[PDB]
Amino acid sequence: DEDETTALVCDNGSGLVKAGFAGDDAPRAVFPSIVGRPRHQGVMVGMGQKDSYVGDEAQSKRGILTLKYPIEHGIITNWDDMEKIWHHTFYNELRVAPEEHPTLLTEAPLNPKANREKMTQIMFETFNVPAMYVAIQAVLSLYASGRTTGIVLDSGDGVTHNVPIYEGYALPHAIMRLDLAGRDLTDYLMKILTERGYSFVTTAEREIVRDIKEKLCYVALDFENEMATAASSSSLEKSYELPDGQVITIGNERFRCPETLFQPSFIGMESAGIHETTYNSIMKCDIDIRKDLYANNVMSGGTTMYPGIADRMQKEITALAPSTMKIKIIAPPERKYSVWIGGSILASLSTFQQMWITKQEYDEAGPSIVHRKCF
Amino acid sequence: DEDETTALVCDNGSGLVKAGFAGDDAPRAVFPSIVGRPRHQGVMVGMGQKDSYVGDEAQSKRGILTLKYPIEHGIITNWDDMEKIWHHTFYNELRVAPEEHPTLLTEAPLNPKANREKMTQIMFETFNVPAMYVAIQAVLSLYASGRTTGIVLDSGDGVTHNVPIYEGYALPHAIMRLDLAGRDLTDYLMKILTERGYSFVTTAEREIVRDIKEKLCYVALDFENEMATAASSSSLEKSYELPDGQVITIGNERFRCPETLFQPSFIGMESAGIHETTYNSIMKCDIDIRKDLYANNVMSGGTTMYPGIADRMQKEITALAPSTMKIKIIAPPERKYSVWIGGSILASLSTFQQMWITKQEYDEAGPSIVHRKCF
Amino acid sequence: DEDETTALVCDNGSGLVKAGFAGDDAPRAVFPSIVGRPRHQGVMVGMGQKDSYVGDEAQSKRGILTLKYPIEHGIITNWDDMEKIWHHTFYNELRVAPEEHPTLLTEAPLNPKANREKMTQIMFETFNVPAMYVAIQAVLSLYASGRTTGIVLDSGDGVTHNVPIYEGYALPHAIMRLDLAGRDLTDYLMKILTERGYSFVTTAEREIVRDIKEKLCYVALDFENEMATAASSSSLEKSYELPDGQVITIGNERFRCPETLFQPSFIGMESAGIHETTYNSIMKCDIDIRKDLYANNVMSGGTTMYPGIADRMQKEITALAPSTMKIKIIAPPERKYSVWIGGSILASLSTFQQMWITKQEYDEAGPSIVHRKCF
Ligand SMILES: Nc1ncnc2c1ncn2[C@@H]1O[C@H](COP(=O)(O)OP(=O)(O)O)[C@@H](O)[C@H]1O
Ligand SMILES: Nc1ncnc2c1ncn2[C@@H]1O[C@H](COP(=O)(O)OP(=O)(O)O)[C@@H](O)[C@H]1O
Ligand SMILES: Nc1ncnc2c1ncn2[C@@H]1O[C@H](COP(=O)(O)OP(=O)(O)O)[C@@H](O)[C@H]1O
Repeated sequence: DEDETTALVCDNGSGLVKAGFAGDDAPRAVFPSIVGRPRHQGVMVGMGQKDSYVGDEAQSKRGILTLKYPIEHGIITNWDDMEKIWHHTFYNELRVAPEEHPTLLTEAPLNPKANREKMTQIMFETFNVPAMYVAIQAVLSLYASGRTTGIVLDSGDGVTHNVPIYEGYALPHAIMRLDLAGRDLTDYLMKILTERGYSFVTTAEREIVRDIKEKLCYVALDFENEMATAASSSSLEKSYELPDGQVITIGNERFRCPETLFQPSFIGMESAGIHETTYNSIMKCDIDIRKDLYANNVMSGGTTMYPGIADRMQKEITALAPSTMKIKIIAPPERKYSVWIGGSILASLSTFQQMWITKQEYDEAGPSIVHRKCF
Repeated sequence: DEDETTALVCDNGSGLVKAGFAGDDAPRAVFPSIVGRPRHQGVMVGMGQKDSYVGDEAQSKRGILTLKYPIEHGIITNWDDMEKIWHHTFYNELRVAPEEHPTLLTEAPLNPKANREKMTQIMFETFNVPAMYVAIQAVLSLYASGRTTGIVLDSGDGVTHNVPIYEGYALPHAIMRLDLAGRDLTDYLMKILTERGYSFVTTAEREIVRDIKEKLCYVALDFENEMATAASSSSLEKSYELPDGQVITIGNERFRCPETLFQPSFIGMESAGIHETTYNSIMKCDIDIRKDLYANNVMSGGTTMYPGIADRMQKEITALAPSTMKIKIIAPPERKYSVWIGGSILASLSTFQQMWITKQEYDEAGPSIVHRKCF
Repeated sequence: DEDETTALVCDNGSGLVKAGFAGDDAPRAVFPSIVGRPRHQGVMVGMGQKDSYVGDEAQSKRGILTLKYPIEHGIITNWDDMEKIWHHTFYNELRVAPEEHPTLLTEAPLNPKANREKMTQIMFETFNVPAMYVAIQAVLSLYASGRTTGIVLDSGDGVTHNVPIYEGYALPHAIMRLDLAGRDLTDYLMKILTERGYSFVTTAEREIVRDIKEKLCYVALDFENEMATAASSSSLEKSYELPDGQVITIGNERFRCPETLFQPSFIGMESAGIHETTYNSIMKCDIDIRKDLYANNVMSGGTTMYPGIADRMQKEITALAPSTMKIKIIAPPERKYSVWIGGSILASLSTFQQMWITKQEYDEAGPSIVHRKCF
């Protein structure tokens, strides 16, 4: 609180907002992106509740609330709800006066121009920021990495991409999309557990299943052989206590759930699994740069956090590639916050501080400015 | 009683067993699935009563008895009780020697493998059937229909499903579940009648309320406008004589009870009403097959028997679908026995007689056989 | 069905088989070249479906099926699938007995010798044709035209060529290749529509986009000025109803998609646009024959069907050529079937009937015969 200034790095996630100050090593505020007020709301004797805050309160308030994601699939679809999320971010989580900070916002891949313009309009008109930037989330991640060359497999919450990069450039024609990512894997685990006679269907039960997924699932060494071991499997049958206190047993569901990344037909997806899309992406590049891609396969995103994933990807890529090809899979430790960190590096870039968009630019060429000939 | 043979078609319902001979047009035996013996049992001077027969005796014996459904929510949960129901089916209702007849059994959606194996074990070991098949009840219904394409709304006793079908295949990812169906509507009518100062709480009173529901409830043309007419409603106020002989008056409860299918929040269900689930199911299918689904919405199940339901579904679907979409609701007349009829067609399928499971198959690969690579 | 005979003219296209009788004015059978069976195949209650017929059934059966082209990029790559396509052609579409008809087959430019030999082996051994010929598809088209001199721009489905011709001879060193053609333009329209927030990614969605391309795209008068008019463009914003019934709006995508033929960098292609390749081809010819080429630029192929293409080519060629050069663009009306018609003329050539290849020639010098010293 003086001269200088930082850069409000707000990564608008499909399920979680990550926000903080440029220059910090990780976001200081992480809260669910949802909207929820009592679904039954039966009055009582007073009030003192906040209608649709969701954020952190919701979670801990599981069972009372309803949820909505105004950013459900990564694109913002409800501007009144999004204004509530940004107000919460600035005033309740970070506890800042937004008019004192240049703010860098992230946007999903393929975000419409008109959507970026509405984001810009809200920042300047509603929150009175002195400036702002919009950054592409994949791009920020790439930034955080620091690798000019290599092929990234980025699997997050709602989408997975394979992005080959040569000298810093995402050759746009190589990238392929997959709908599936963590949101789909949590829904599939709810369904397969419901196969055993359990019942996980409510909003609260979804949260419970997301926790089982993140704590007990793993990727097999070989799907077929893991299924065969399931028979005499005395390991798989882990126990998990529900908040009600009942204890369920989870066995082959531990590896059947994430097997979907390699076999999208488990959820009905025709798409090619992540090892096939990696190969298909490398084959859309020049033959010449393929050796550099094969030796620099970088994993990113929350859904690449499973133990065993790098070894499995090494095995599968080795099976598809030429016999003399050197293959290397890199996974950065704390991948998931790779998107926020790239934003932090960019926003905290004094040297490129002219890329921030300003109140004068917005007034001159409206918000589009932050879209036409920059970010 | 000679060569050839029929197929024992036993549809194990949550509230009613439907059983008969393959090839008959409808089941010859329909009896409540319950277990009940005197709750007070005060001896007397002799016996000559059957402990927990339930079946038909129970009903007519209302007030003395207790009830249990070993198939309460569609999945068999008590094998000693289920053995009693099957013994009653074979020896008391159909009056057959089960060792002379291949028998097709039905099972609920999501029935565990181990449950199908126990059903199979009992048929072969306890009843000595020469063969048997297990069939999926929804599937049998689909079979009875005869429509390859279209979206079915099947509302029965304990569950309602929306199932889109293209060339005979239930695209498994499109189907959505609802807990609510007729069991819930009877419980809700007991509760709302208890609001007027009446008291319907016992087992006998539940049966009385199920009769009021089936004889006097109806679905409104528009819920809001029907409530508004309730004021000057001189029609609604129908009379119903209780077995005690008192006469109650039923008015807006006639349409408030089934309104729950369209507004599950009436019983506290967050779920989306049946018109919303229909739309949500069609939107999980390819855009291309949607025109075929919209023109082939087939209603099935006992809870789709209300007069007015097809016209209301036509109105609601028209309001959600594109303006140029051709919408058609089909309701087969005697829907409820749609499940038994599909079983009868399948079981009575000489041409597919190799799908029946045999005593040799059970002995070789145990009962699982009737589960792994068939039904 | 008597003496004489016709010539089975089968044009094996990358996406469509065109087949018929020599002497007919157009092919009587046109069906997609694909292979597809249920991707989900969920059994049901019977069969009566044909595993991977594709042909016409597929299309109308959009959403159920998968596709494969055994001729994906013009060269046949799977002989078991190709045998199915030829069986369908003869027995289901044309309804002929192939052993009664000399059959002329077409092959892509640069088809390997061994591939032509395998085509020949199948015709004689599998279908028992009395004779057969293999013809080069470009060549057949040239044949259909009837112009000895001039430079043809032939843009079809998977490839575009510029072919200068002087007295009937394709000076082989002048011809240049382009990967891009209609297959690429359909993929690019799917991608650019997905930019607006729509989602066209499935096999069924590809077919939908191919229809939007063929019905609503057009080539601009000037790309830069058309983009500038897009702003106040109230024309562009045509509506298109999807099979689901939703209605999308298409605007600048109408001309951005085919702009790729003139600017291959839109899809990442370094190649020179079709006006530059025309000029580059004319400059590889003698200076002396250039006046004849400039006055005889003939358009051929499905991708030259856009309204406005001849006028745009006249404008662009005029801008590159010497000021006193007479420039004329010819487009034959029903260009696309230009390949089949050339085959029909050739095959129906009684006078050159000795060029057909016979069962004795195949037996003597194997199939190669139809390759070494003829077609
Ligand atoms: N340790 C972990 N193991 C597996 N999945 C994880 C782990 N940590 C986070 N995830 C999942 O990663 C997803 C979030 O990843 P993220 O990269 O932030 O996604 P997005 O950027 O698409 O919002 C969620 O589905 C979450 O459950
Ligand atoms: N005419 C009717 N009107 C309304 N509900 C009916 C009618 N006939 C039967 N039902 C109800 O339908 C339900 C039984 O339907 P059914 O399809 O057999 O269910 P399930 O297969 O789930 O056992 C019961 O709740 C019953 O009261
Ligand atoms: N009227 C049209 N306008 C634009 N493209 C068209 C038209 N008719 C056909 N096409 C396209 O032309 C291509 C087929 O042309 P064709 O000459 O048969 O190709 P090929 O011989 O390479 O198989 C397809 O991409 C198709 O969509």
